[PDB]
Amino acid sequence: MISLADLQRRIETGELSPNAAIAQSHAAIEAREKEVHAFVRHDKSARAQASGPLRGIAVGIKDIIDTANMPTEMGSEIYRGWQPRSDAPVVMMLKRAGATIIGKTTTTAFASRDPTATLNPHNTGHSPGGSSSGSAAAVGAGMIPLALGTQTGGSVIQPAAYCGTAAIKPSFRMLPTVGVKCYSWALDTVGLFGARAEDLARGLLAMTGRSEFSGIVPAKAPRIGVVRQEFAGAVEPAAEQGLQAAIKAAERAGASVQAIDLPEAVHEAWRIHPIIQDFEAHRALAWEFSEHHDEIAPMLRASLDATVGLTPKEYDEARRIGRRGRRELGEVFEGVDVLLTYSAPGTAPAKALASTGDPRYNRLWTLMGNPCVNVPVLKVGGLPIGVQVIARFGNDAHALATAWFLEDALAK
Amino acid sequence: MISLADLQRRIETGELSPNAAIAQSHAAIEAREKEVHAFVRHDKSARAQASGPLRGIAVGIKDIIDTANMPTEMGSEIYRGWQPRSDAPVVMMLKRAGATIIGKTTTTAFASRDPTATLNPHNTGHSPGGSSSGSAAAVGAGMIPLALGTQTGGSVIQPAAYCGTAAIKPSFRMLPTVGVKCYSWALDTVGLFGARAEDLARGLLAMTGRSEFSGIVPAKAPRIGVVRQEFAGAVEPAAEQGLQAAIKAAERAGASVQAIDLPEAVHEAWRIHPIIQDFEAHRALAWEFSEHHDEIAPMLRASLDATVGLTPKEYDEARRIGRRGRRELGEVFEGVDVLLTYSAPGTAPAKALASTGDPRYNRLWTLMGNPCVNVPVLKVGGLPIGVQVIARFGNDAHALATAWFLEDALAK
Repeated sequence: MISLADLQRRIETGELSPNAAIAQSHAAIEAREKEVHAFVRHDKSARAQASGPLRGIAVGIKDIIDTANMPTEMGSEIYRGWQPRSDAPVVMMLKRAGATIIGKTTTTAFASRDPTATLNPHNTGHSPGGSSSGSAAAVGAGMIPLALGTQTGGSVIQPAAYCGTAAIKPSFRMLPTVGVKCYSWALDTVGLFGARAEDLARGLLAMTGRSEFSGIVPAKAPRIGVVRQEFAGAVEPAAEQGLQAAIKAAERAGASVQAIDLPEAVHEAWRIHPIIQDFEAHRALAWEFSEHHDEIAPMLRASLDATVGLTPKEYDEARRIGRRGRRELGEVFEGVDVLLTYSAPGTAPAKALASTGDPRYNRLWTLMGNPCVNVPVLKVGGLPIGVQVIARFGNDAHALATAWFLEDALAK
Repeated sequence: MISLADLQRRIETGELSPNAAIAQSHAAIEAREKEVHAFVRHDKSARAQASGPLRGIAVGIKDIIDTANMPTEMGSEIYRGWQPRSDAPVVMMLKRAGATIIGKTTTTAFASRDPTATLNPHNTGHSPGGSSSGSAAAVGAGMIPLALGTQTGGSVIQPAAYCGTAAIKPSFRMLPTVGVKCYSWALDTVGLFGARAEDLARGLLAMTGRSEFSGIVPAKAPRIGVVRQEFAGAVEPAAEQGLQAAIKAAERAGASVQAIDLPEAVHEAWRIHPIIQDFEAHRALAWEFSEHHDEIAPMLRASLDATVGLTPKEYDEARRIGRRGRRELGEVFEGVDVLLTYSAPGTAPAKALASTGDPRYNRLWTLMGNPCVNVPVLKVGGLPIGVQVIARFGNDAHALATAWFLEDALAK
């Protein structure tokens, strides 16, 4: 994996040139695309920019995010050849900082469950996760130092964990979803994939200019609360293997680790996430569902079909529960600086299973809105396993800091 | 003006066929458009649907709202001939209910301050307000029974008042902003224009299927609190004349009216609205500002150029201020059912002034999120004057009921 912060430093000290950095990404892509299929399209003519903290940094954009110079096909035949007139605001944040939009990474149809052709970098016979399949896979394959994706269920954290890359889903609404194909406006949150927490941090700084992302250093003696999300069901062994490895490494590094059960109000929040997501999806994809029903990928078509009956009333009730959830979640953070849990059910599923993987350990947080970061921990049978670091809402900075700490802790 | 609730009833009993209803609108549009200039595009082939609560109901759509069968030019040369791929979700809500999208109404450039060529229905020498110029002018001229617009500052209520039509800016985020050109994602709220409060209710019921909009009837002896928003300065004579006429009609109708002072936190929220709005404006229009700066309409270009320096810091500070204002604003609604204030600074400005009007008496409420309803009161020199009925967040039904009440009261 290529490190964004690394490139920045080397480029900044004239040790490395922006054109060399971009040339390298093009090289890496060509080196593995016929193997990973992480790009819907690759702009080979992309060149480094002359100025900005991200000059010489190649970035892949999930194909549900608008680009003015490249098609944005939403991973659906319905939008084959579709060309947005403008770049999405998040894309402009990158371009303005000097970044190079090297290509559009694969996305499942409308960011749902229908698998793409992308394969896991660590094992061509396994899925790279979803829906940000291409972004995670591309970063995990060492093709690019940065990639943008989105999360509604767990499409940022989960795929990153499956591909063994660092990733973050900032606090809800921090990054605008303007020009980002909507699934659920109550949940949709843009995310970033990188090699390490530090890369994520620098990436966010360049995009937002928010001082909180400036000069972030590994956290010291973090106060951690471990939650195994019992309400989410039975976790796979490999996943628990990573969480224990992470807890152990953090304890050696000075972290205080105490297990804690999440309030009932939160369990309920996790339960009603589907209701909120699916009710809004029918509104958000009304044009597609009504005019191009049969053209909607199988899995997505099936879940929408199964939920055409959700009512505004039970939807309103779900949102009430959701709010109860946030209110009582904040209290849990009075005694701990962050929470540590699974980033996925286990190792990435074989491709033959025809599944991107169950986001049950990710969805609650997307609804609560807190910033989440995936920290690669270990590998089982060659497939990566990570843990998810979660901080108080609006505290992305500290989430990246502790994630960093965890990375260093794991490195012994 | 054309009443949606009336057509709906006559079509229901069979007295009027959907086809004849749409023929009515085409004719009404045909008879006044050449002088009002309210439509960017009039689809003369638009026909009625055979079913749905809105069958035979023609609706005008502000041109920053995506439509699949008609261009969406954002009131800007930059988007000349721009054709969205899909109908925006709010449009689909109308279509699915049986309504007919008869055309795209004029919108100022990217819904900002640069005037459109539309003229006030009551006096062609005056502005119809903005930025939803076309929707207001069209309904006010009796061309169509319903129209959609948007409000970031006061773009729904103010132009509604200027053109003497009923209108409602629903609770923030009730109606999705997907497919709606964004200005400020923390403010943008879709709104409706109609003959009376009741026509708004029927439209919302049909669009959302929410029970709170079903069976709405005029409120009885409503508890009203009058707020003159002193923080925004004194209003023009005509505006105060209408408010005084509304209070008297209300009292004489059985309502308890009391002058209320707004919590200081609220005054502050009004003060920082421009910071949240203008800061996000820069992220939401980044592509336009960077790639087509000179093509941006004069006024918008100047306001953008003047706010380039706004920082994430003062931005977050403004957001916090807005949240505290919302809290205390809710407190106010513990003794009163609705607030009664001004809809605009006075009568519509002369076109010669090249201004759509100052939204200072509207912006606060858009930031607070409360549902507001304009109620035409009287005219001065032939120019309409209205008042604004505001209920608590989530009490759209009550806002319409009280507005309906106030309408009867004014009709004595």
